[PDB]
Order: sequence, then structure tokens, then C-alpha cells
Amino acid sequence: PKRKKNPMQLRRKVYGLHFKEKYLKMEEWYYCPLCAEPKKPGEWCRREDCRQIKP
Amino acid sequence: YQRGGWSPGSKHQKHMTLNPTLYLYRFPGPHGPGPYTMKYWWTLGCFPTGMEVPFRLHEFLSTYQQEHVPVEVEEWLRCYIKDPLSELVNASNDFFKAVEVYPEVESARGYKTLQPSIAPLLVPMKKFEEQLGVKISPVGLRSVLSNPVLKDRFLDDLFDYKSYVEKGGSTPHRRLARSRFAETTADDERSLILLLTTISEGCINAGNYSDAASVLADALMFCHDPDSQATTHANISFASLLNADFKGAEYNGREAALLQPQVKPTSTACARGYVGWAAAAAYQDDFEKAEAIVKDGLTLYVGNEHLEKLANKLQALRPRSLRESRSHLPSQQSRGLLSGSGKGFSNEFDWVEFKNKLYPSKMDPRNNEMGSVFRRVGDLGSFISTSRSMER
Amino acid sequence: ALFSCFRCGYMYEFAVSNSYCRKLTLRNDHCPRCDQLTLFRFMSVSGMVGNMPFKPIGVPGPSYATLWWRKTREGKEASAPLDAVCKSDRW
Amino acid sequence: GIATGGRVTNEDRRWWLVHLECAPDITPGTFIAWLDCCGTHTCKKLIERNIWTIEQVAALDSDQVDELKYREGCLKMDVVWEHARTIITPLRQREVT
Amino acid sequence: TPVRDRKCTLQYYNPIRARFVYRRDKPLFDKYHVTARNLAPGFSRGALKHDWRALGVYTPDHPQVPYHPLQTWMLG
Amino acid sequence: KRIDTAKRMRRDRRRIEELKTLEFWGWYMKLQRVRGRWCREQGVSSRGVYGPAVDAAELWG
Amino acid sequence: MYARFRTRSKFYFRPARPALAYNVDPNVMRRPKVKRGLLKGTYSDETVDLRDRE
Amino acid sequence: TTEPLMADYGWTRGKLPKFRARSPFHRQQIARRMVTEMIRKDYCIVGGARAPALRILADHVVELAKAGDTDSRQQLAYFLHDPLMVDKAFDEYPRRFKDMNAKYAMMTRLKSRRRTDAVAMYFVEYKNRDMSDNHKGEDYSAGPERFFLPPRIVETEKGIQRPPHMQMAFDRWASKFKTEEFHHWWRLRHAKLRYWGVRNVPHPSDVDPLWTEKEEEEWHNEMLANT
Amino acid sequence: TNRHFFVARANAFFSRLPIARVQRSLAMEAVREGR
Amino acid sequence: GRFNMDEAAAALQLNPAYAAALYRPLNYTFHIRGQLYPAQKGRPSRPGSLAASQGRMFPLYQRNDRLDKELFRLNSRGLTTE
Amino acid sequence: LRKGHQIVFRALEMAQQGAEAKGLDKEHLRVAHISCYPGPTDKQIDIRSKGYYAWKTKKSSHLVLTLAEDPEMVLPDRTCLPYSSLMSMKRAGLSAQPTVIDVPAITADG
Amino acid sequence: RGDADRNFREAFHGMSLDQVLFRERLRQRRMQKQMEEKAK
RNA sequence: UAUUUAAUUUUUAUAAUUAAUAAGAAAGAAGAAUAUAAUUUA
RNA sequence: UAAUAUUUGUUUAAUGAAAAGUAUUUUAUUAUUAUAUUGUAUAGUAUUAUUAUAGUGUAUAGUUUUUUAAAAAUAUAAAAAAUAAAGUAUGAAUUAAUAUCAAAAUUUUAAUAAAAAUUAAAAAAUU
Ligand SMILES: [Zn+2]
Ligand SMILES: [Zn+2]
Repeated sequence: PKRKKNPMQLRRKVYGLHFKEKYLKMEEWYYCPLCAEPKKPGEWCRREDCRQIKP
Repeated sequence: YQRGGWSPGSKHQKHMTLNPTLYLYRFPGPHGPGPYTMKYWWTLGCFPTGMEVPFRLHEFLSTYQQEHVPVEVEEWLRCYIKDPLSELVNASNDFFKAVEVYPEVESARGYKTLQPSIAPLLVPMKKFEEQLGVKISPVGLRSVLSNPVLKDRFLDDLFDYKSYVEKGGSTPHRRLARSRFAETTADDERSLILLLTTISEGCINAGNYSDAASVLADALMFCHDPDSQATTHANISFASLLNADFKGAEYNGREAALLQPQVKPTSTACARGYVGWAAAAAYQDDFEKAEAIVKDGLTLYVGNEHLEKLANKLQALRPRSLRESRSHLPSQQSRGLLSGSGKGFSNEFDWVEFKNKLYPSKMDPRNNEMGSVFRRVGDLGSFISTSRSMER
Repeated sequence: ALFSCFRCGYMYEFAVSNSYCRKLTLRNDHCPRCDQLTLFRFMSVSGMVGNMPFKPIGVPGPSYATLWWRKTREGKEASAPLDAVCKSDRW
Repeated sequence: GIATGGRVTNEDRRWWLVHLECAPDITPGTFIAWLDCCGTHTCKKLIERNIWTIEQVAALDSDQVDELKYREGCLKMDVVWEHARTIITPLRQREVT
Repeated sequence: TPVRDRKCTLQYYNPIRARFVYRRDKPLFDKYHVTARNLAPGFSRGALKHDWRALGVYTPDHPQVPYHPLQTWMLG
Repeated sequence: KRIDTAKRMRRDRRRIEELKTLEFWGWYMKLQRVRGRWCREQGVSSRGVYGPAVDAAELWG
Repeated sequence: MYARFRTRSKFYFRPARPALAYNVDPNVMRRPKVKRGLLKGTYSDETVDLRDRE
Repeated sequence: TTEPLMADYGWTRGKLPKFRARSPFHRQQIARRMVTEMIRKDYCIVGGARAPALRILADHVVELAKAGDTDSRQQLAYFLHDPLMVDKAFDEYPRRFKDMNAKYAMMTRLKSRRRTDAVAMYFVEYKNRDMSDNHKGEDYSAGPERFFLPPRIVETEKGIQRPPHMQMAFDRWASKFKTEEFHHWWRLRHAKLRYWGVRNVPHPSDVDPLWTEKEEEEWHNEMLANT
Repeated sequence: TNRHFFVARANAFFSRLPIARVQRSLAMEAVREGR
Repeated sequence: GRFNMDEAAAALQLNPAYAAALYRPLNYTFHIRGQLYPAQKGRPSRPGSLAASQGRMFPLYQRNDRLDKELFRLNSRGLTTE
Repeated sequence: LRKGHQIVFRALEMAQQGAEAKGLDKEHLRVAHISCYPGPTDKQIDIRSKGYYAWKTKKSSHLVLTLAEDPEMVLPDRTCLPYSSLMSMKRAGLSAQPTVIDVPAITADG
Repeated sequence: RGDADRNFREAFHGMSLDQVLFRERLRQRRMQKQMEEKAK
């Protein structure tokens, strides 16, 4: 760095899509019909119902 | 050299031959000293640098000085404890006075009105509850004070309880006294079970099922009448069905059934017990037994509108390894939102519980998978434990 | 790897994998000559177990000691007595 | 031949008949392992059925074949079977002279 | 404002859930193997709100399943 | 004294390490005799999904 | 990309509060005894301090 | 490299994925202890690019087990830290897998990740266990009590018996955790990790033992309850 | 270049033509004219 | 029919307290400098807790001078020229 | 996977217990206000070559969380299951549509 | 234990444990009412 | 690190009317990973 | 500067150790053959540093804390091979007169001229 960056340069990084995708992003989920925990589709739990039929 | 302050907190680069400082490992900062040095304060006894002189006077005055009380005093203190009869009278009185002045909820149109908070009501009730010995829902209380009908029941049942406790003795205190050194439920206790059932009934309308089930436990604690016992056990059957406590429902479902000979012909209770027992059996996926139970209900009780409903609903519905796997009702979804394993925390990979202490997943006393400490244990210089050549 | 016990020096050979690296210098095994568990030493290197792709399998080349041991055993003079029975390529 | 999908076409047969003369010394009594698509597993299960011979694999009734490829599980069995079916007659002919 | 919660996107198109439609899951399932699990017949790439079945989409050599109207609970 | 001690310590651990070993080999052979016993009644050939004829050929063995 | 975060300018600049001369808060004799958090709009039910032992 | 054990760890599709390590030698060592552990205990909770590797390698081990050949026995014997588990591998897997040709190991991605790092957790199993001799009815939903106890058995399957030569080995291995020098190792481990300092590791005077005699006399009780 | 014509690939459909059959067919045509 | 170091020492006439001292480091038996971990050192009693000493939490790692005087340092009566 | 979210989860849970102890409704709660403001600090020595040192700053923060009740809320259905889960549960024999059972309203006649 | 129970429940005419015990205790209580009405 | 260039912002059904010398629901592995879009599989 | 560098604990032959001049052993401990008295465990170099210095004396105690799912270029070894870069967590340092910035060209002005004037044509983020 050759100079102190003002609040605008600090604020410029949040307009970027990289920032938004990394930090402020909401996850999509449903309720596991076997466990009733919030769940992302494609990720399962160690429980013998959830291994064979993985809901 | 020295692009920052000459303090031993200051930001930038320093040098040893110019700004000599000794080795301060975690030096508590300029303001507040934070949770890290305090972690050290509560575990090893002082701050990690050993320059900060441990000074705990301010908590010695808080814990040890306060509990000092000498024997000559504390041998006399329990001779002065308040009269519980009088305390029940006073608690009932001011609790009722505080509930009576709760404003009627104004009904708006097009939007729901925010109910007035029960702030002033927590203070009388918390005295009343543990003068009585039963914990009461705040939520159920507010929901009862919403409905005019429920408020009516609650109010006049409180009034009856008041009057019976003033004119008569306190029956649970009677049968507590006669226990350590049998009779039908007394007037005041009838009032009490009635108002507790009212408040649990209100507790259900707001959708707190666990709490409504927990309130009625003390409600059966206070009932010695088999009619009262039947009704209360039934009620707990249903309140534990909504809570998805299925062993609780399929416990309390059948006592309400067992009371059928000595309960009056004018009761709906035992049939409700049948319904709960059956429903609990149904929710655990055993349908055959469910239909068997409803068959028994319609055998003994002939036609019964709930057992009509449940016979035809079961009929409409018409492997052991997969049973009670399914999540059928929302309250266990709610209970699954809390107390669940999420990504990164509250799973089996973060901290594991062992004898009420926390561990890293590396020392996991129930697990030897890879990375676990117990894989590194060796044979401890006695006998070869495993035939493994290289590792262990 | 060539192995001989300390007491009777009974000679035999088996390949040693990368899993057994800690057993390479000293073995414990049952001798046919003195029958009981003995202690074996590693005199000579013979061969790998695995080989990398596009590379000859046969060159971690086993030493002259091992090839001498497979000359003395299994040789023209060694087989000639036994060829009257089997001639080992034949049954 | 080897990499054909599904049904075996007649053109494919032509391939096998061409490679019959590609190898000078062949007799119908030759070991199974000279066949297209006979692996280790495919040879072994034929052996416990007392089949060593190209003639013997050409002697199969096709319901021995399918339970070889389904109930047991030697895959690509109909390929080798059919490979026998084609080649056994020419071999006899070349054996005579 | 009304709350910022999103309604169900579980039935919409998703480009990372799109790849698993034609992918081979034989090892993932022990007892329960299904013909094609992620593949919804007649719907664009496994998404239930994208229903094409019994419309005019001309596909001479591939099958199409007929239309039955989807329930309320399957979508959201 | 410490020369003698340094060999006194390194001789007897060498002694008892064999006591570990011989009992361990004794035990492993007991174990394999248990396999020898048990695999008879269960009919385990431990030779794969192939019957006795397959190995009987000995071409594949 | 669905949430909205704009960087707060207070983290960029945090000057310390002005210290008192001889501990004399110049307006004690003028203003009320009301807690400044109350008139500011700051209120809390539970204060949970993680520097506590429990 | 087409040979169904020897591993090719690249990123190109012909190669099974290389999981991060120090050297390909180190990769081989890691893979070996993973396979050994999986053969010993049917499931592995394994993070990263390691799990697909375990899947493929387990399929290779079952293929070798189906081979049932002395060369196969020997080549599997080169590969494992356990000789005994090789015997287990040729006793169990053929009867277990006689009806299946392909994909013998089930991989299941877990929705939980290491706290330590972002790497995902996979649950790798052998497939059908109702044909297995020693793994017949076991429940893996949760772990056992103290990790030297035999794991949970399903309520409907309680009365199952296991090959004697296996529970002999298991009891011999578990019997060194009941001696008090293990307890000293346990406390001393607390001291060590606390020194290297690692949070949430209690002081060695709070560390009350994994094994007591009351717990043993109830555990053996319920163990003969399963027998 | 990220367009659809370029990124999308036809690998999955390759069973629709018999590659192995045509190679051997032109082997036949190789020995028929005698190359 | 396990190893049982005590019965192994009894079979070898090795003085079973000694035989065990072969398999722990010389720090834990004999008076010799060695790496010690401060968590082993012991702790005074807190208000919540009791005292913690290395007598109770580590009996088997403490030094024995039977072995130390009989192994390492000299006897005086062997040298007495008087 | 973030630390901040874990901390906020602890805060949410405790404030929820607080709000239930205050007598509000669980199903209608909403985060009305979430904010962070700078808290206390500890410091540390980072040792650097040629006799250079610097002070690492271990930062800490204060979190403010206000849960307010909003009776007009409606929550998006989260009970949707993907088609894959649907036909898997159908294949196993499970019902993809959960069991509702008519439950008589609790009433006390005694 | 699976077939153990499959023997148990089919000795009881397709009842379960809890239905058996429930029937039983129900009878014991109705006969307690019987003892009551015969004594009073 | 600032400018400057080069690449990228994760399948755009499609490309060029001119400048200068181009963009549809989303992230774990792009692979269920041992080059088949399932090699039959309990 | 800084959503930065660093750190990152999945498998041990560090056998040994007087020369360390710091570390609540609650009673660390003989049974002696000897007498009284005295004293036995981790801090060298600002560090739990690269890793000690030296004198003992001995050879099978494996004597048991190193993250990670593509490719450039850097570092080793044989442009292939081995290693490392989106990552969750920790979190420094050089630098800082600046306004949301300063892109291209031309001449001028007291010495590059990011100084002028004129024409002009520099979006955002990341590498
Ligand atoms: Zn689940
Ligand atoms: Zn010998």
C-alpha cells in the first residue's frame, strides 16, 4: 500500500460478487422428514434410516 | 525502528535494543480486559504473565462473606420462617387482584392487536407458584387472558381457591403433614386442578405443547379423585401427543383407561384415554395394535364420536426396522430446530460430552476413528494387543 | 529379503512390503531345523513389491548374494537330483 | 467381437472367422482362455462345470449360458458362447486337413 | 418490512442440482435402489414447477409421461 | 557399578520381551487353530466364490 | 447477494470519549439524575457477560 | 495400474483422486491404515478426497477376496498393517458379496463437518451386512459406550453370535484398557495436550477413569445379554 | 469462451453409434485392398 | 493366559517393582533430570475444587529409591579402607 | 461454517428462553434488532527476527439482539421435500405425506 | 430376539406385551371392584 | 500497493448493422471419481 | 495495509543426559547397615525458538501431538514426478498529505513533470 484508503475504498469491495457470494448469502433448506432437523439437499446424517433412504 | 508507541500495548513494529520489553504472553489490553485473559483468570488463578497480582477481594465479599452465618444465629433462623398458610392467602389474594385488573384486549379489524404484556403479573405469580409448589406457564397465562371464556374460568377458579383457602385449611399441606407423620379431593384442590387445566388449555392454543404437558403433571399431583385422575391423565395423553412424547402418551393414555370401573358413567375421560393410547400406538406406526385398541374402545364403549372419527380415519389409512422413523408433526420440527447438529457446531465433530465435561473430538472416549488420541495409545509395555505390524 | 536364524542359520526368502518396514532387520519365525520360535537377521536385499507405471518391475535388482542363493538352490546341480521325480514344470 | 454392444451382428462373425487363420495352430480342444472376452472369472466358472474345451462351450444349451451370466454372474458370456458357436465348425474342417 | 425469508426454491431449477439428475448413484444406496432417483419424468431437469408433460413438446424417440395435476404439498 | 547396571537393565528387558513374544505367537497359533476348527462347520473354504473344482484344476491356484 | 451489508463508518474511526478534568462532569449541577442509557434509548433485559465464571 | 489393488492417484478421470498428503509414499501409508481400519470395522467416517479413495480401494479388497487365490491372499497381505484382518477379509466377504458384481462399498456424505477445518465428512460402509458373519446385526447410528465395547446391536437382532476367533482378538485388544497404566496414560495425555495447549481439556485431577469395575460388571452383564 | 454450443458435449450419447464396429469394418476394408 | 508382567517377573526372579521400571522412562523411577509436564506437577485447592497432588493422580510414575540406591549410586562399605 | 453465526445462535437461543420466560409467543418472534459494537481487547507478543517484536491484538465485541413479536407474520413452508427424497421414501415403503391424527381438545369436567 | 418375540406375540393371539399386561391389570382391578361389592 | 495490460466473474439455443486490435434461477467432486451417464447387483 | 502474510498436530527408534543456577512435590521415598548435617523431577540464546553445549555409560522398550478435492510461477528431484495457492479459525509487518479519482495524446512552463491548457475517452469485482 502506498496510501491510506478512505471509507469508500473499504466500501468498494462489498459491491463485488465474490464478497456477496462468500459472506452475505442465504442457504436453501427443508426439514429432514426422518430427523426434523434443517437440512441442505445432498448432505445426510449418520443414522440408519438416513443412509439407505437418504431423504 | 519504532514505527509505533513506546508502550507495551502499542500497534506497530518495535525493536529490542531500543525498546526493550520482557516477554508478556497475553497482556490484557487498554480497555476491558477481555474473555481470553479472564479465561486464564478463572482457570489457572491469574493472568498468564504473572505480573498481574491476583486480586479477588470483590468476589470474596460476594460469595464467602455472604454465606458466613454463625451457628448461634442459623440455629435460630428456621424458628422464624413465615407461616405458609398466611403466605398462600396473601399470594392468592394479590395474584388475583393483579389478574382482575388486566385490561380486556381491544379487538381491531384487519390487523391483530398486540396484547398488553404481563409484566406486573410475573411478580405475584412467582411468589404464588412456589408458595403452592407448581410452576406455571407465563405463555399459557397470557393466552388465557386473551380469550374471554378462559379468562372467566381462570378468574372464578382463582376466586374459589381464594375463598376455600381462607375459610378452610390448605389440603396439600394437610396431606403433606399427615404423610410423613387417603381422602377424596377437597374443595380447594378441585378449584386448583380446574384452574391449572384451564391454563394448560390456554397454553395449547398458543402452541406450547411441551410446557402444557409439563403443567398438568403437578395437576395430577394434586388430584386424588379417580374422576379427576382419569380426566387429567387423558389430558396429559393429548398434551404429550402434540409434543410428540409418544412413550408419555402411550403411558398416560392407559391409566385414564384403567380407571373405567370406579369412574362415573357421566365421564368422557376413559374414552379419551383410549383415543390417546390408540393414537400414540398409531404414531409409532403400529397400525394393527391401533385398530385393535379402537376395536376395544368401540367394544366397551359401543359407538363413540372420537372413536368413530379414529376408527374411520384409521380405516382410511388402511417394516419393523423403519417404524417411528417419520417426523409426522410440526412440534418435533420445532424441537429439531433447536438441539440439532448443524454444520460446524453442535455435531459430533466439535466438542463431545463426557461426564458433564467438554472435550475436543480428538479425545472422544466413545470413538477410536482416525485422528483420535486412542489410536496412538501403543501397547503400554505389557502384552501385544493386536496383530498389527506397523501401527500399534 | 534373505533371512537366517542366529542359531542354525536356516536360510529362506520372502518379499517384504512397505507395511513391514519395521520388521526388515529382525524377524521372529519358526525354524524347521530347530523346532521352536527363533530370531532371523537380514543379510541380503532382494527386489521390491510394487512398481511405478511405465517402469520395469524387475530392477530394484536383487543382489549377487540372493542370485548366488538361487544358483545353489534351484540350479543345474540342485535340480538334477530331483528331476527324476518331478522336473518341476511337470507334475 | 470384443467391444461390441448388445447383439452380435454377422459382420462381427466375419472378424472372428478372419482371425481363425491369423493364428496358425488352433484346435477345437484348445483351452478356454483363447476366446474373446474370457477373463479370469469367466474361465474359472466354466472349469467347475467341467468345461475345458471350445467344443464344450459350443455344446452349451443357452440356459446354462444365462445362469452363467445372471444367477452366477460371468458377464459377457453370450459373447464367448457365440464366439464358440461360430468357430467350432471351421476348426473341425481345418483339423481334418 | 415483511420478513426477508425466501419461499421454496426447492422445486425450481438449480444449476448445481441439475448435474445430479443424470449422475450414477449405484454405490450410494444399499437396499433401496430406484430407476433414476433425481430424474423427474416430464419435468425440466428434476424441477417440479417446470412441468412440461402433456404439452406440445415434440420428442419423436423419447418417452413422455401423461399429465396428472400436482398436489399443493409437493410445491409449497 | 553403572556399566554393570547399564547392562543389567538392557539384558533383562531383552529377556522378558521374548516372554511377550512367545506367548503372543502361542496365542496367535491358538487363534488360527480356532479358525481351523470353526471354518469346518460353517463350511468356509476361504478360497473365494468358487467351488472346490476350480482350485482342483490348479491352473488358477 | 440477497442480504444487504454496507460497511459502518464507526469501525473506521473510534476516538476515545473525552476524559474529565478533576473528575468534574461540568453539567452534574444542571441536568437530571436519569441514566444516560435510558434517555439515549438503550435498554436490555439480560446482560450476559462472558467474562463471568458461570 | 489396471491391477485391482495398485493405486494411481491423479486428478485426471482415469485416475482415482489424490488426497492431500506429504508424499505419494505418505498417501500409500494413509490409504493402507484406512483400508485396514475399514476391514476391521465396516464403517469409516472419513473427510475429504480420502473417502472416494476408500470406496474404490474397498471395492478392490472385495474383488481380491472374491478372487480367493494364494496370489491374491499374498498381495492383500502386502497391503495391510493387520495380517489377521486379511484372514477376516477372505472369510467374510465372499459369502457377503456372492450375489453382487459391482460397487461393494457405500459412501454417504454427512451434513456435519470437522470443526477443525471445512473439510466435509463422508460415511463409508460395506454394503449388505445381513450376510456378514461378525457384523450381522450391528447399529452404527451412534457409537458404543467406551469404544472398546462391542458396538450397538439392533433390538430385534440381540441374540446373535460371532466367530469366536474374532471376539477372542477383540477381547485381548480390549483387555489392555482395563489395566491402570492405561489410566496413567490417560491422565498423562491430559497433561500433554494441556501443555501443547488445547482448549477444553480438563486438569488431570478432574479426569475420572474410562473404566471402573462397577461399569465392567454391568457392561459384561449386558454383553452376555447380547452374547 | 463460455457459450452453449462450445461448453456442451456429446459424450453421453456415444452409444448411439458403434465406434468399435466401424473401426473393424475399415480394418476389413484395409485387408480387402491389401494395405 | 496373558503376559502379566508381575508373573513374568516372578518366573524370571526380576523383583516385579523393577521389571515395570524397565518399561517407563528413567525420569519416573530414578533421580535423573527429565522432561516434566506442568500439569503433572500438582495444584493447591481452589474454592470449587479440592487439592491436586502427584501422589494421588500419578502413583506409578513416582520415584523409588530402593531401585535407585541399589542400581545407580555406590554403597559405602564396599570402599571402606579404614 | 462461520464463528459469528455460532455466537449469534447462542444469543438467539438464550434470548428466546428469555422471551418465553417473559410470556411471549415462540412462533411469532422476529429479529427486530441485531447489532455489534466494539468491545474489550487483549494483547500478545508476536516475535520477529533480528530482535523485532509486535503486539497481536486479540479483539472482542459486544452483541445486541432484540426479538420482537409480530402477529402478522406468515412463514414460508419448509416441509417441501425434493423429488428424489419423495420417490426414495416411496420405494422404502414410507408415506411421503405425514400422518395427521384428529386430537380432541383437552377439557376438564372434573 | 426377533423370532423370540415373533413367538411371544403369536402365543398371545397377536397381542403385544403392553396390550397383554393392560388386559390383565384391567381384570385385576375389575375383580378388585368385585371384591368390593362382595365385601360391601 | 496505484496505473497499466492479460485472464476470470462459474452452459450465452443465437452471435457481430458500429468501437478497439457479453452472459436465466447456483455451489460440495467438473468425477459418485478405479475414464461405460447406471454393465445384471440384497 | 488486513476478507493479508504466519499458524495450522493423522502416527515415535529425542537411547541417554552430571555443565541448567527460576517452576507450592500436602507425607516423592529404605525395607537401611548404618551412624550427626545437607540436597535429588520441565525455563541457555527476550519464546513451549533452527534447536542446544558436553562427561558419563551402554544396542531390537517402534520410548506415540503436523491441516487441505484442479491449473500458472517459485523451491527439490527425476519440459514429466514429488510440494504449495478459492479454503472454516487465528491474525501480525513495511506503507499512509489528500478530494469517490487521476486512464490517452499534444505542446508549454526555472531541471521526469501525476503542474498548466486543449483535445479527449478511463464502469464494478477478483487473479
Ligand atoms: Zn436424517
Ligand atoms: Zn534355526
